[PDB]
Amino acid sequence: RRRIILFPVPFQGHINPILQLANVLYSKGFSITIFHTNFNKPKTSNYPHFTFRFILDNDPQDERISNLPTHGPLAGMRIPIINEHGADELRRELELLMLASEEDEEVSCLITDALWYFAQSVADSLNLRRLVLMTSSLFNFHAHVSLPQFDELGYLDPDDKTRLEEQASGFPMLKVKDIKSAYSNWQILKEILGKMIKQTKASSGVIWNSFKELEESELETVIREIPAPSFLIPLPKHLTASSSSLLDHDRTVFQWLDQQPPSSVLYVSFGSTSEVDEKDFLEIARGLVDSKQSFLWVVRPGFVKGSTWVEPLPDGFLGERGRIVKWVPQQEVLAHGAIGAFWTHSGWNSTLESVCEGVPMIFSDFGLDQPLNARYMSDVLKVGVYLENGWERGEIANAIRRVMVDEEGEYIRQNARVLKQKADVSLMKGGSSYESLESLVSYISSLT
Ligand SMILES: O=c1ccn([C@@H]2O[C@H](COP(=O)(O)OP(=O)(O)O[C@H]3OC[C@@H](O)[C@H](O)[C@H]3O)[C@@H](O)[C@H]2O)c(=O)[nH]1
Repeated sequence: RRRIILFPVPFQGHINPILQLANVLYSKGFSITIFHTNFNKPKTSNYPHFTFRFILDNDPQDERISNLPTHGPLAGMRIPIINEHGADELRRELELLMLASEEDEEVSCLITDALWYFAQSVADSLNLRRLVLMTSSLFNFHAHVSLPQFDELGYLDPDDKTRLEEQASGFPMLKVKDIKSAYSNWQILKEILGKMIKQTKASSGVIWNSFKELEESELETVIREIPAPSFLIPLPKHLTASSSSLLDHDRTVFQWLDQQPPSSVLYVSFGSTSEVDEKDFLEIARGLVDSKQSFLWVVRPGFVKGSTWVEPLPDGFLGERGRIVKWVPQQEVLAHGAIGAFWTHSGWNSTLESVCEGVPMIFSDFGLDQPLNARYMSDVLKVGVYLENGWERGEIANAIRRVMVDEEGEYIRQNARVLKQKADVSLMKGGSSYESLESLVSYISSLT
């Protein structure tokens, strides 16, 4: 009997992939222990089959995180804080857990978010193998390792170098526009992106939340840059991240979706972290109204700057085919037959979820890996359209309509339907994802 310890980054788009992986691994016969901060903790009563151990965040709270808040662009400062100061606590806790293990039981390995690059020299010190879980796409990692050339071509200078915004250099997928968006706040990113890449290269294995036919162009880079084995597993095809939600689900939404004709409803959701200037939020609203299609729109409270949920929204300005909710079980909704399209912020989990449900997309982005996910899905796969010039109602309403109603967008809908079938075929015996999971499980069993 073998135990796996998993250590997520405590944000929605990080615990979701990592707890899906833990359920999958638990299905292959492993014991699961999850290490978590108290901050942003999942409902552990939804995981009766997991052991939960809360660390680094506890109750005589250290002063670097003691006053750090819980909302907005800022709570993420715990990732650098914990990377630079958490090693000794992580080592005691791993030592305690190994010491407390029954002897018919062995810790096969540690799996952490790639962002926890500090975990690598901790696991080494304990002669424990660490595997990395990547929460964004092989394609964006190819951009990360391409960064030395980007900076030297003048691409990440947002001020002094502008206005050469089309086809980019050793990377014809993207426009220069997309590289500047991706790395806008530059040297916060490069230290973590540096140390993260350096220590996943040093890990014992990298698990990618993806499937081979989704990013086949990018495989050779990952094989050539990372000596550690790589495994491509599409987690949304295995299970939803539903029970690792950190907000309560509406689920009244399903009685209303049951009243829509098939493929007639646009799902709108801009992630778990994004915020928008009220001026922008009412232009998004009017684009939905001008589109003339039914929409179900998740507006997470705080989304709007600065209001507490939608107080700028008028009469029911929306309504008679529009609905606003605070939070849904997103993938379950994408799977309901009423949903014909998904307007996303191009977060990698949402994007993969929609790909795995066969829903074409409209792409907006808020930076980081998002504009490259958006360009990749919209121009290489061509499973949606990309609104790359900001918020304008007209251009919003034509994007929605072209994906959902226009004959001209039928190839985009067909692409989405086919991409899904490729994800399901990869899961069957002899498929790319199936063989990765079989390799990963046998690999983890040999580390023991
Ligand atoms: O209403 C909702 C909206 C969203 N969600 C879930 O929230 C998760 C959001 O993850 P996303 O990747 O879409 O995006 P987030 O912006 O929230 O954060 C993510 O950004 C991109 C990923 O690369 C990063 O790893 C993560 O930061 C999805 O798994 C989605 O299913 C819901 O369950 N309900």
